[PDB]
Amino acid sequence: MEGVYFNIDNGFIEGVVRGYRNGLLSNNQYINLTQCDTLEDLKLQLSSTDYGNFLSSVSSESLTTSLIQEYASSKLYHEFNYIRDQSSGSTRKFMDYITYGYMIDNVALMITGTIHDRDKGEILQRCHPLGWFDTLPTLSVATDLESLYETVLVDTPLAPYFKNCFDTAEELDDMNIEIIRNKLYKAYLEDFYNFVTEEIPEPAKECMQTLLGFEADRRSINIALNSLQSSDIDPDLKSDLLPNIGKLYPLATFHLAQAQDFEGVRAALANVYEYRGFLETGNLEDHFYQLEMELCRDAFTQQFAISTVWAWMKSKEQEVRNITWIAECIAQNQRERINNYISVY
Amino acid sequence: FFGAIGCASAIIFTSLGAAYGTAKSGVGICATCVLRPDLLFKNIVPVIMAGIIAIYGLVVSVLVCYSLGQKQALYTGFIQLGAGLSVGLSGLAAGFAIGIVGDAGVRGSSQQPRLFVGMILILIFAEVLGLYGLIVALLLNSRATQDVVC
Amino acid sequence: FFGAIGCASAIIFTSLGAAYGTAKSGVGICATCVLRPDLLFKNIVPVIMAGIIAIYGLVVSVLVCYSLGQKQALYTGFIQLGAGLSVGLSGLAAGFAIGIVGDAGVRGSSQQPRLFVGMILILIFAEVLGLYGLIVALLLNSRATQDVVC
Amino acid sequence: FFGAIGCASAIIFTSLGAAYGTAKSGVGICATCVLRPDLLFKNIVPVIMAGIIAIYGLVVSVLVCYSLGQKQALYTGFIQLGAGLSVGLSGLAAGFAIGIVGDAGVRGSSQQPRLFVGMILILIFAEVLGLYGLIVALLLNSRATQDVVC
Amino acid sequence: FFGAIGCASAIIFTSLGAAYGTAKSGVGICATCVLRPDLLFKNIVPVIMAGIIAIYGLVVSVLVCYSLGQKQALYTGFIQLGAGLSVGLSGLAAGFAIGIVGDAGVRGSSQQPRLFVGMILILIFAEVLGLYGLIVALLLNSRATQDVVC
Amino acid sequence: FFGAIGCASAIIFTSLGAAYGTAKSGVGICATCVLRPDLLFKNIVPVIMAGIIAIYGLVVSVLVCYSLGQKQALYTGFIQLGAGLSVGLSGLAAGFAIGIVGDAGVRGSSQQPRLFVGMILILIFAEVLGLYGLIVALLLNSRATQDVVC
Amino acid sequence: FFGAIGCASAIIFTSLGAAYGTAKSGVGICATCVLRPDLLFKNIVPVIMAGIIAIYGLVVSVLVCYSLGQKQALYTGFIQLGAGLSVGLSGLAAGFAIGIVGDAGVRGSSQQPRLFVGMILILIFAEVLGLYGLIVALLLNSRATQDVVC
Amino acid sequence: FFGAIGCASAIIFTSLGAAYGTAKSGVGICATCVLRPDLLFKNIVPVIMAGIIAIYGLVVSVLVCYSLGQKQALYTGFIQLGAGLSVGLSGLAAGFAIGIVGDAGVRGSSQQPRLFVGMILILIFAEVLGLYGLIVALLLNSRATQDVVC
Amino acid sequence: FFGAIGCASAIIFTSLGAAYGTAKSGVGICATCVLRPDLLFKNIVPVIMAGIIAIYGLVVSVLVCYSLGQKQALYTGFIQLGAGLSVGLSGLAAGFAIGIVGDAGVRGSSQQPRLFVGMILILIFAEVLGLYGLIVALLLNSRATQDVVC
Amino acid sequence: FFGAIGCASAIIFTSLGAAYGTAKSGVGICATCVLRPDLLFKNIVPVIMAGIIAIYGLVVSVLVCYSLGQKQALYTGFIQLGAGLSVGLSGLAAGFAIGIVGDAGVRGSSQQPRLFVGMILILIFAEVLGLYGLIVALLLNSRATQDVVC
Amino acid sequence: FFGAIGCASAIIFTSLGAAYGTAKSGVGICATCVLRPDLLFKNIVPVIMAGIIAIYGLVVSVLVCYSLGQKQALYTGFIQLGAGLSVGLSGLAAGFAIGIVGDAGVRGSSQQPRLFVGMILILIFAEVLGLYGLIVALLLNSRATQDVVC
Repeated sequence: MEGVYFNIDNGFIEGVVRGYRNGLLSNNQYINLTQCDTLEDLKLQLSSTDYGNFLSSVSSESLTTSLIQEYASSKLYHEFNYIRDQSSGSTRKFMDYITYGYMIDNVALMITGTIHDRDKGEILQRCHPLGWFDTLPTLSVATDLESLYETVLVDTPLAPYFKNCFDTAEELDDMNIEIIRNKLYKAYLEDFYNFVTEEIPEPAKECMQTLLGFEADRRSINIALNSLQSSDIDPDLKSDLLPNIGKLYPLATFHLAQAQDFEGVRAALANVYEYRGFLETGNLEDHFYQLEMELCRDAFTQQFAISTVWAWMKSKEQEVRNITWIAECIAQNQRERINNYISVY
Repeated sequence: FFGAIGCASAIIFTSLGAAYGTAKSGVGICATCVLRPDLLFKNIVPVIMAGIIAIYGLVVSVLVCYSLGQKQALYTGFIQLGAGLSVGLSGLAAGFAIGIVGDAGVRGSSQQPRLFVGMILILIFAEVLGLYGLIVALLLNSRATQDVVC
Repeated sequence: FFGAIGCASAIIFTSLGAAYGTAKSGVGICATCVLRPDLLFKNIVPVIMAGIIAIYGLVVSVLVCYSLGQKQALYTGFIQLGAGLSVGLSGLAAGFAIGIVGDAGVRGSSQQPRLFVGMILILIFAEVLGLYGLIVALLLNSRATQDVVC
Repeated sequence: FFGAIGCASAIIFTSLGAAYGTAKSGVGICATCVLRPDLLFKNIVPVIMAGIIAIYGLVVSVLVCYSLGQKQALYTGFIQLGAGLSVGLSGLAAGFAIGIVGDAGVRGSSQQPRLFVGMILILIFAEVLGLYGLIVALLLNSRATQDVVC
Repeated sequence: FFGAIGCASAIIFTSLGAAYGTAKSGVGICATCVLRPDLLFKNIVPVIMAGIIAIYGLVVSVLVCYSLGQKQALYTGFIQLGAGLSVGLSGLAAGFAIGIVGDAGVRGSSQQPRLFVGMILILIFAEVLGLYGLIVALLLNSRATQDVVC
Repeated sequence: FFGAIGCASAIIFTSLGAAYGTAKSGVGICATCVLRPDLLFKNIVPVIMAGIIAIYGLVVSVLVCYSLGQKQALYTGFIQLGAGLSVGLSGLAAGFAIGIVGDAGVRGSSQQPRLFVGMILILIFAEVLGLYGLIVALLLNSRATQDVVC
Repeated sequence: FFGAIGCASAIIFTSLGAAYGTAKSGVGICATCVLRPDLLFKNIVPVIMAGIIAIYGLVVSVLVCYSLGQKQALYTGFIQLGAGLSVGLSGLAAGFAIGIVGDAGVRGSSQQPRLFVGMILILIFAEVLGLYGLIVALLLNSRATQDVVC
Repeated sequence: FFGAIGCASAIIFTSLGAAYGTAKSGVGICATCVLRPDLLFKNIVPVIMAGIIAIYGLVVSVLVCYSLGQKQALYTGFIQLGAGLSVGLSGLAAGFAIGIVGDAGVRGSSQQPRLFVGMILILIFAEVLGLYGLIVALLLNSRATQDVVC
Repeated sequence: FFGAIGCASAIIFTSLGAAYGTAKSGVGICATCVLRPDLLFKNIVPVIMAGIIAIYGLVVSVLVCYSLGQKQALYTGFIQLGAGLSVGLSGLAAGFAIGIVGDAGVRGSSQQPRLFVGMILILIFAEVLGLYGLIVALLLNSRATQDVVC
Repeated sequence: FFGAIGCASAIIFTSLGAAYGTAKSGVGICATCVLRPDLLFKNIVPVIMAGIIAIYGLVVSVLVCYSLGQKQALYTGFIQLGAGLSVGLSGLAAGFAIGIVGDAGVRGSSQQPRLFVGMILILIFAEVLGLYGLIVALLLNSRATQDVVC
Repeated sequence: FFGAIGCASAIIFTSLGAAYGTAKSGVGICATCVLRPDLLFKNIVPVIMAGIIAIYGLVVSVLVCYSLGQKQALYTGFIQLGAGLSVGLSGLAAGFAIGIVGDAGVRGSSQQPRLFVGMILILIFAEVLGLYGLIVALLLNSRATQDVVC
């Protein structure tokens, strides 16, 4: 049941998201765009959408690397940064937390990056609550954990980073890129779960519930596949073990994650999942995308729901990437490797 | 009296219902109309489905006024009360269900022009409760006030 | 006094139940129509199932009316009241159960059309409950009428 | 006496509903006005819809006031009280429905100017409640009242 | 009297118990069935355990109806009260239990087919409470029917 | 004496109303202020909208005080009571509505300081609800007059 | 009267205790059972403990029932009341604990055969509560009718 | 009496208003003070305003103490009581407004210290509520005075 | 009379406290057994700690059982009540503290078997609470008792 | 009577206020000692601010004792009751404010101990809420005693 | 007799307090001991600090018990009741503060173990909150004691 509540606040966040979804690239468009190889045709399809605004500005029949990145950055400012500020209540909060959770991977990478020494300025696009002009640099200069805690308290509302810092004190996060990121993701998915649990009584989660679990299963099998034949430390959570309702089990994920080859698991898991277990790294990669792409669209059937807006954000990240992938091939007159091969969005 | 509470019950519960129903459905239509401005007319039958329920309920309420006195027998009251309840909460419940289905169905409409009529079918079933409650309630009320022998 | 409350329990709870049923079921059909737009025909057969509960609740009520007076009796009062309850809360519970399973079951419909009857085997378990209430309500009425005398 | 409280409760709820709607609708307009201020004129119509119910509320209130009695009984009390509920709650639920449609409808306007009229039509479904509610209360009040000790 | 309310109590509590059972289980079964169509028959066999609860309740209820007095005081009232309660609480409690186990138990069905008889064993233990209630209620009934007597 | 409680009612509900508004608007002025301190003038206009509600209530309240006698009839109490109620809770509902529209519009100011005028017009529409409650309380007091309502 | 509530107490509360104990342990048992189809016997032991609680309850119920009556003394009434409660809530609380530890204990059977005995020992400690209640209930039974309802 | 409960009421609600005010702003202040070290002076002025409201609050209490007789009328009681509520709760709402606005202003302070006068100007607007209640409380207190025994 | 409720309060809360304790502690032990499978003999002592309160509780209960009359007084009566209170809810406070502590302390044991005695030592600090409650009941109970008719 | 309850209300609210204060601050302090283990001497002082609120609490309580009437009248009780309330809740609300500001202030000490002195002032400004209520409380108590059993 | 309920309360609420203090403390300590096991000795003094609360409560009870008799007149009872509450609820509230700081300071110990004493001192400050309450109960009790009207 949803729409069994009257909300001043939910009404604003839901309409503004619907307003964007109108001009937004449909499933049919993406299907048309792969077929293309004509420079002019790619422009036309896109001119007409939310992304089309930026395309019009500088008119380029062959789209280079830079143009694509600039258009996506522009597009995340109107759609995500802005929206939060004219939104209020529990609905603005839910948007802040999803944006901040994405920020925790980006900012974590910037901090870790200082330790390695690296060049900074503009950092590649993600959905972040405030740009790289506000929050991310202020967090970045503190590499000292003690000062991290203090810097999060200045941010009103609080970031997740405050908990993440508590943890890295007691050394449950260790060092090295791969292990940290696996723990940051484990927390990320854990926060999704706590929110649904509080949120559910007035806007139910049906479509969202199925998508959140299928997303979780995919993320974890993917992390495991990555650390299969590359080295894996067995007592660490580099297997991405996290609660589940029984769709993916801790045992079956652990078997895959270690270096012993455990391709079988994927096949047994699938009965309606796209990924079915293959010997081709590339074919696995294709399937992952299509699965996670489905059920977001289904979520749109619901409305007046926390379910709708969540599924939409996660679809947007997958569309910005599709645009990039297709656009570049057509530019230098080649066809797509991953996108031409996938056919279900 | 008790008959005045009957009047109250009928006009409150069926509006409160209808209002949700129309709201819910409405919001879903607002999405659909910008995507294809052709499905506008098809959209109009879900939202208004909850709209005919209301106009029924209101008719029972009007009835009850005419049936009202200033002070009347206990027996005349309690049937009057229980009648008004009936159309009021069946109105309330029907009005709610139809809106929830309705909203989700207008998106169904958006991808499937052809199946507008199928979304409609679901709605029409929830209406039997509202329509049956109107009937019963109208007959009860009229018979009720006769000042004993209700 | 107790006759009106007999009425209230029955006419609310069984409408709400049914209403709930249509709602959840509806939600499922509207989701499914975008993947498979030719499963309407099989889907509708769950939808109509929840609708006959209200019509029962209302017949029970109209009887409870005839069985009240104004002299009163605790003993007679209590049977009209106790009669309403039975159908209202069975109706309400059959209805809640049936829409949850229904909802989940149009997904079932989407992937595995051929075993659609299996969803139905599960649904028909909730409707037993409405019979159980109906049966007892009817009998309770036959005692109940005496015109509130001990 | 008990009539005055009627006047009071009535004009409050309908204001509450209408206030809510006016807010809801306003927040949506204020975002759109810094994104396209060319729709001010069209926008003004949804926000204002809410509150025209409230001018019916004032009319009923004044009439009842003029007809007040010094001392009242319970039975008579209940109708004048109850009348205030009628308008107040039809108001309360209508005002709420409208403001949700109202905010959602500014997006509709924004992409499709021409189908402004299709938004307006959803809103008019809720004005029915307001009128009929007002009508009904007027009658309940008139009967109870006969001036100076009702 | 309190005997008629004995009935009333039985049909509210035990309907709700079974409802919950079917609903919970429903959702687990529907899900699994799309991953594998062949566990239908296995999966249903839990669901039917909570469905026959209501039917033992129906036997107690019908029995009390025919045995209901034409004048009843405290001695009848209360022992009929207690009997109703008895089927009421076992139906309530067991129904609840069956649906949670049943639900988790489809996960059992799916991965291992032949440990279907093990799922049964768990389910059979909630059924103990169903018996216990129906027995007490019958013993209560028999003593109960005496009429009048304070 | 119930006039005292009348004064009392008005001062709680409206004060609450204003606080909510004031709170919301001010947080938006502070945000805007970091950017532009030349928009000082424009920002003051949204916040001041809430405070003026209470000044209509002050008039009503002071009126009631002076009208208090230690000879007041029950009917005299109720008029003052019903009047106080009207502005308190109208005050509640207007104040709240201005705070939502007010906050958002200060952010509108921030983005487009030329459209400060658009926000004004939006706000004045929530003010109307506040007037229609004030109006009836003033009128009621003033008409009732039994030697200046003692 | 209080006799009637006396029987009622004993049979209600103990059955919840039991019902819950069975459900909760069930979820754990189903889960383990598929990964190890050799540990069926071990898995069985937590669940069947909570079945035995009900049966002690059931003995007090039947005992108390013979001594049931409204035509009997206050001494009989009150003695039945304290007796019911005593086994009723101690039983509930033994089921609750048996059922949580029961779930929790499933990991201990599976990984560590040898320290399966620690789980069992924890359960055994939770059965004292039933005994503690039962013992008391009996003595009370003995005052109503000599030598524990001879 | 009811005068004493009036005393309580004033000083307790206004203390809560300021409490929350003082708190809210305090947290913001502490933050701003360890990153800037010349805005302490500015800071001091928002907090101290919510300390002065309570002093007005204290006055009404004292006034009511003196009007409290020995075995007064309820009629007398209600005027003293009603007066207390009025400063307390206006105080309470005035307090919410000062901290919420205040807090946001310390961040405002940090980037723009010259628009100090601007932050003040918002805070002043909340003082209206306090005036509105305090004035009325005074008139009520004075009149309520009627010595011992009424 | 009032004696039956003393008997009850006692046996109900002490049972529920001891359960909570035992349950919570159990969960911990079960995790600890698969974490380090030689801490068995250490584990066992926390769980059984809760439930030894019941044995002093049994004493007061058996006294109160024999002391029930046909009727009691109010003044005498309430000493029986108040005595039951003391043991039960104290037992509850002791059990709750021990079971949370219990669970936490087995984690201590798990990683460091050297601080095993220190874990125990915490439990006994919360056990003294339970001791005092028995004492205080005992003084009351002694005076209240006087077999039939108190 | 209600006077003994006076002693009670005061001692309880103000305890609660001061616990809050200590609780919250305390967690801050404990954070600060590992950042800075040398500014503890300063940190300790915020705690005592909230601790002095109770020492004021006790004087009222003691006061009420001494003034207790012989049997007390209904009016004598309420003055005393009301005084307990005045101080307790003004202490609670002041007490709440001191812990929250206190917390933010202790981390305040830790980073910059030079502007810890700004923090001290804000903390003192919450102590005045408690004082005005303590003043009032005196007055109510003093009134009770004059013309014994007032 | 109502005095029994003052005795009952004192020992309940205070014991609950001590319990709450131990529950919270326990979980913090057990964690600290696995991180650092050489801090055991220090850790153990804070927990046992809560439960010295229990000892003041027990004295209050014991005194009243012996002075109680079997028949009290009303007024002596109510003074005793109110004595019991004062310590009871201050105790409970003192337990909350003692436990929260308790937890936080053992984790602080782990990272820096030099201001372990400063942690402890905060907890000692919170013991005053019980003292002032405990104190009044003695005074109250001595005067109240006479039995059968003062």
